[PDB]
Amino acid sequence: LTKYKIVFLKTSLITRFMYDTFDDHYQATIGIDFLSKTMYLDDKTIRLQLWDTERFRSLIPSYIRDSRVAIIVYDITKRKSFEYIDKWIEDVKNEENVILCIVGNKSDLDERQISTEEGEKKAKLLGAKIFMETSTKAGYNVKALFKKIAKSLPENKPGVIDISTAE
Amino acid sequence: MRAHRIDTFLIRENIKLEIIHESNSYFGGEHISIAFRFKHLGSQHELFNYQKQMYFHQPVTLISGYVQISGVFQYDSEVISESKFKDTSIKTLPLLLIPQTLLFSEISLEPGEVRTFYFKSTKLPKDICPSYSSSKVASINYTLEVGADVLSDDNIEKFSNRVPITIAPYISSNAEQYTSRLDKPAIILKTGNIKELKPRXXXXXXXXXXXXXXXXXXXXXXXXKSYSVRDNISNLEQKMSNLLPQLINLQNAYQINRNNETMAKVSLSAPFYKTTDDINLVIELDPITTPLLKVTSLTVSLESFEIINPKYKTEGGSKPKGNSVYEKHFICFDECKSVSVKLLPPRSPTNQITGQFKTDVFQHKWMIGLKFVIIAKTESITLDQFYEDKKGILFHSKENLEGEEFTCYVPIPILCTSEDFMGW
Amino acid sequence: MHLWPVSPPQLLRIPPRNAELGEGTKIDDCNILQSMTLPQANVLIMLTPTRVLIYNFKPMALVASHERTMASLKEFGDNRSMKRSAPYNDIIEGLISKKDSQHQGKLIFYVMTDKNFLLTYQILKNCTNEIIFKEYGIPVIEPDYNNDDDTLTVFDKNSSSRIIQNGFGITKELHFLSENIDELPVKKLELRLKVVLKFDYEIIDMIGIKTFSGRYEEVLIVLFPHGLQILTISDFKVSKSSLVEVKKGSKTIVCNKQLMVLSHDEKQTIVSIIDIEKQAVEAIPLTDTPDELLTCLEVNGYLVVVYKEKIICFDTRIKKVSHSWKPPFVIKLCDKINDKILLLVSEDSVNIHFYTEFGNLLFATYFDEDDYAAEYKISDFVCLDKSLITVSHSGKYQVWKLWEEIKQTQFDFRNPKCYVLTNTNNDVIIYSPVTSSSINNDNLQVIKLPTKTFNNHIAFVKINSSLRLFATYVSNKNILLIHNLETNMWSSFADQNVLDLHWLGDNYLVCHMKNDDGSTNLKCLQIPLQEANPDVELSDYVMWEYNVPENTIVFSLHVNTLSRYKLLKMQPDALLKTAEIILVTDTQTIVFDVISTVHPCGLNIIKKFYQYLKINIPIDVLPNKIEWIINMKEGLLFFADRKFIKLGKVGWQTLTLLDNIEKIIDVIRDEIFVVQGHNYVVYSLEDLWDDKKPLVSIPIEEDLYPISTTPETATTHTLHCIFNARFSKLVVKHQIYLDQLILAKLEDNTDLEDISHNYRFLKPYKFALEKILSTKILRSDSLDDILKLIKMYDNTDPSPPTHSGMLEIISNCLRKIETKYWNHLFTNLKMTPRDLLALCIEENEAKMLGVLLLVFLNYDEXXXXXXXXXXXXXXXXXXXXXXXXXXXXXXXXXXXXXXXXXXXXXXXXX
Repeated sequence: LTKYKIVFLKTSLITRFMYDTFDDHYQATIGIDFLSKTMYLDDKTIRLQLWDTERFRSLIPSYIRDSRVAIIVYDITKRKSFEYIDKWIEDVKNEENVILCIVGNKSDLDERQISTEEGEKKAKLLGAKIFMETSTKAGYNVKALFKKIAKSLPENKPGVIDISTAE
Repeated sequence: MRAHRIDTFLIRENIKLEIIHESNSYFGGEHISIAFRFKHLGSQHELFNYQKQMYFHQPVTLISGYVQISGVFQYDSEVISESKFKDTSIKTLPLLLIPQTLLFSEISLEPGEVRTFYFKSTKLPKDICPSYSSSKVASINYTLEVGADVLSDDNIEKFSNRVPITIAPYISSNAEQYTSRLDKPAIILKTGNIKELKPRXXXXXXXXXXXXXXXXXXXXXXXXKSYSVRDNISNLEQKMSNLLPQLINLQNAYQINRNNETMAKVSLSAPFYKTTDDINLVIELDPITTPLLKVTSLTVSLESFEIINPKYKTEGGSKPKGNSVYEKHFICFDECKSVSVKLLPPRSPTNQITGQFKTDVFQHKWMIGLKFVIIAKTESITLDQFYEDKKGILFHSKENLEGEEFTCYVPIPILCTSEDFMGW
Repeated sequence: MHLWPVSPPQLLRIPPRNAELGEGTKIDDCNILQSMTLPQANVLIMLTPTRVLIYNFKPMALVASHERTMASLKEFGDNRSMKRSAPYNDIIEGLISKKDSQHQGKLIFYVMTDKNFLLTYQILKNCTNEIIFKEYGIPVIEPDYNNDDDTLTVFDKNSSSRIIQNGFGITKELHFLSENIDELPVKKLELRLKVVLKFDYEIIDMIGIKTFSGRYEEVLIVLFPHGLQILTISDFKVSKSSLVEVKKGSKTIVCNKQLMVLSHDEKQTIVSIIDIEKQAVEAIPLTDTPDELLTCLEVNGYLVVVYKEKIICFDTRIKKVSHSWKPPFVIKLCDKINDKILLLVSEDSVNIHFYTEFGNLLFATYFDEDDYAAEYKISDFVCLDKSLITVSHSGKYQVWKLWEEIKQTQFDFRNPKCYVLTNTNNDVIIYSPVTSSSINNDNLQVIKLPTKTFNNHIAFVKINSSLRLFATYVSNKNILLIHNLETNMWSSFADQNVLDLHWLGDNYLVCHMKNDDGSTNLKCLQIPLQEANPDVELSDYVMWEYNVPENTIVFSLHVNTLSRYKLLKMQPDALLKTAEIILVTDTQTIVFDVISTVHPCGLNIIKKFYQYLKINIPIDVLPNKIEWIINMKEGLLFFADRKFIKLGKVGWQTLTLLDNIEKIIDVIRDEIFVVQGHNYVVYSLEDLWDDKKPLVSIPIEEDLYPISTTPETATTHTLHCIFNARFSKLVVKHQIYLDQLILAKLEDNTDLEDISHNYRFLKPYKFALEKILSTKILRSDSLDDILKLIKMYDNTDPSPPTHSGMLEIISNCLRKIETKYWNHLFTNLKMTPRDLLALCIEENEAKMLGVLLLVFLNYDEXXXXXXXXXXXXXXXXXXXXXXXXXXXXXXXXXXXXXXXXXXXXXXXXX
């Protein structure tokens, strides 16, 4: 099947995507610098590839154009991780449409330094297609997040039977 | 299940033969691979016990063994013309026969010993006539007979058992099937290989040149993979001479109209299906049917049609009858907006509906027969006032109605399957 | 038991009102408040604010209505909700004691209007429960009369003498199943209003039942806000009436042979059990329950109280909340569609959820997925004959056709059990695991019974071991069918009254039969061979027979085929206990050991039956509620209504082992594979008998409810329903719990080198070691055990192996693991990246470098390592993982050069 490519931008979410479901698709082939895993969705087996996740990341701008998706994860406990989303959400467009994804981290960590409604409003303003909230400590929506990502990825006239009743 | 189709036979009281089929059905372009496993039911511990009648645990020697695959086309002369072919009415015709291939020579089996022989037949003809048995006027039957000799008693005893084998027609990458010729003398393949099994910088230069798609590059480098028919069958879902395109007039949705009056719209989940796939249909009838008519009942069915070639038809009148394999009835007295129906034909490793194929003398087709019952749409087609009184107006069912029996057939391709059932 | 949808629902809607509501204006309500079934008469009743509608259920078709006028609407108000005169047919302890009266009586059904009126509608129809069961195959009885009753017969417009649609449809007129039974017509009925009763207080709830005075009468228990009122009506005339004082009552319900009101006070939900002859009420406050009750439910003999947020199972005997569970959504409607599965409707009302009694999700329609009012909001639902009819306030309803799990051979220990579903269209789906092989079986086999009729009630379907025989029974026509699957050959035996069917291992049929001669029942044991030449009768196959005593009543029959056979200890013929038959009777339960001889190939021909014991099972353990029983060593272990109970002598004393067992998946070689509340637990029968800790216990998180298991591969298979308005499909998803099994075994302090040897051959075993190291280093856990376990793997070779397996496992776990844990892992792991590089160079395993190059750079603590790795990969290719790796490396290098080179690498290559 088609080989979807999804750049990520932490590293906890990639770890949680694996080590979660043992549903017969454990054998996730791993390439150089990117991790590929086949995902089950309504009898469909779609190969989702994560392109990348200090000392490096000067090349991931070249990865964005090849990547079908560009995930954004931000820490909800600090504003900087939330405010810096704009630079990268413009950069992805500067570098064909993509299925943009917005998500916070450490939601269940005192918490909620930024209101969830404010995050939703700003994501809608930036044009984000899907917004989900997850957590590193056994996230209850990371599976839902990846399911929504898989769903969002891509995948005549009637024939007139003019024959009349046998007369 | 067992992961393979295994048939077990008892040669003698102390020996068992297991015939293992690597696949349920073998396509026209592939070999026939079958494993014969001979095992001794005795135990080595009892081999030295000391009237005892320990003969059950004695080693047994088989001198000669053989396996042969044959195919026969059976038909009745009442409908098929015998006079132009080159027990009261059934007549047989040999299609193919693999010459008798020796399984082993002078094999000795000790107690508790298993010996496996893998027989691999030569490449079957691309236009092999597929196995066909869900019929009464014509049929094609392939049988594999395996036999050998045992010296259990003073007189050399001989064992020989025949097991049915299923053959499917070759399907190209783009759904092209060969018109299997039937009026031929015979086919004589080779004996077929048998193996007893054993118990237990050119590439660099090529890569350098290539460097000066990723998958394509890898393939090229490994050159210094869709060829199997099963792979083509599986990949068929991911698209859009004697060869004929089986998928030619695909259409997701069909519209049923009688005398230019619409009755219902039939929508298929997929343009084509396989022999082991559930046919999902959505019939929208109330919004589509004309206001003057009400479809009160609708029976859907999956039927197999035999179009006998006019050349090979005896003369002595009517359209072929549809041999139904599944039916589902619906009562639509109320304003039935739509009906979702799931025609699932029988699926089993030892029983699957034969695919769609064409032969020299007859053609096999699969169709969806929908029979409607149409009545005049009155204000209340079902209830008639019976008793009227203050505080209540009783109604009761109409005793008799009137309608017609319009019936139609929607063609639908159903090709052979790649997925193999693990076997009982 | 289980229920899955055959296909997306058939959409219909009720016809508009025939009569004119107003004198000049007409209002077609087309709004369905409630729907309810009357299986005793094969009629489905729908209610609307202005009219009642009565349909013939099985051939779905409207047959009658009432269409009340504006005068009645004003005088009595709009119809509010309808209730049925359900026949309890057992003891209540408050109203009826002798149940011998039972018998078919009047088909009465009441409707409470909007101003406290009871209309007491009556349906008269020339039908009986036995006749309905015979004709339509509806399982109604469990305590052709010409064509005069046929209605809605569609005759052809031309040649009217021929019928084109009598029932489902005429086939325009086989020896196995089958006088015009094929048509399955629609029978006429007469609805009529009988009497109106005036109540001066709001009818919060009501329940009507039938009793015996002597003559038959009806009793209506109606809950007013001030208490309860019991009205006795003989012939629709109000006989003596009794009043009992209950405060703030919410809903009446008859459960476990006792009537109980359910009120709601201080955040408490007092349950008031009522006894009317004694004129007393017993109050049982429940645990913390802030929200108000939504609806009470009686399932499996214990009450189920539903709230807007949670559902609690109240036990009637011990009188204490035994279980609580809340779903992700908030309940709107809740009702049991069968004896086990129940239907929950969320607040949105657009989707339904089949949940099991213990709260594990079975099936769900995930509508409202922003596919876009054209929305179908459910108001009620009725399930009967494997067909769920949901209804909406918009006047439209959906007719669903559902599958149904049917009990199989109860845990033949030799091989895994099969999971089979059956449909009202005489279709069977069979799923069986792969057993020994390491590849999971994803396919479902479809078996079509040999018949064009659609009134066949398949009461029994059993698959023998090796899946070479299929024994099914049609009760409404009393026909046994043996289907050889290997040859696909059917053989039918007519006039059989089998009450129970089991397989005693391969070719043996333990059949609990009913003999018409004197109504006595027997236990026969047939030996159905594959090939029957002369079409023999089922009688001649019998080789053993046991006449049940006349007075004793058999509650159930259980047949277990043992995996290991005990030696009889006396041509010895090696007699062994191959199986065991455990008959359960009200007076005494008999265990028949099946003494047999085992041939080397198999064919366990049985020689005799030995009555092991005649234990008088105490009533305290509810013998009538036993669902499975095994004669373990010197005792019986039986799965009671909700618990596993021991009875093993040592006076005979009982004991409760497990308290919240809802299902037993299957038993495979002394392992039970039970499903406890929200958990799938694998025991060992010896440990369960000794009351030891479970072998393993894994949670059930989602719709992945286990249906079968393959312990050798540590796999559990689950039936998933890919549902959608266009089409519906059934698929199998396999969850591998090998990692959890290894973790549990390690927690048991099991000596290492047995786990590795036990699971070495398993393909996911490597990945099983993964998901444990990664999880353990995450957070903080004792890492030494898993490190040693991984280290010994690949070291116990049959030249040194160089430990390729540990290298690959560690590389995969480390690369997928985040920064801030690499240093911790390298602290626990007595190795360094340089050591790993040296190890692969010694082994020349370029794949380790290919997968660990990213980790090598930006390590925990120029860049010629890339060129070296590329050269190594090239050499390996010369000596398509390597090729792909080399290609990826080259691409990465080219990208880096573009961003920054590759020419140097090319030159070095030459």
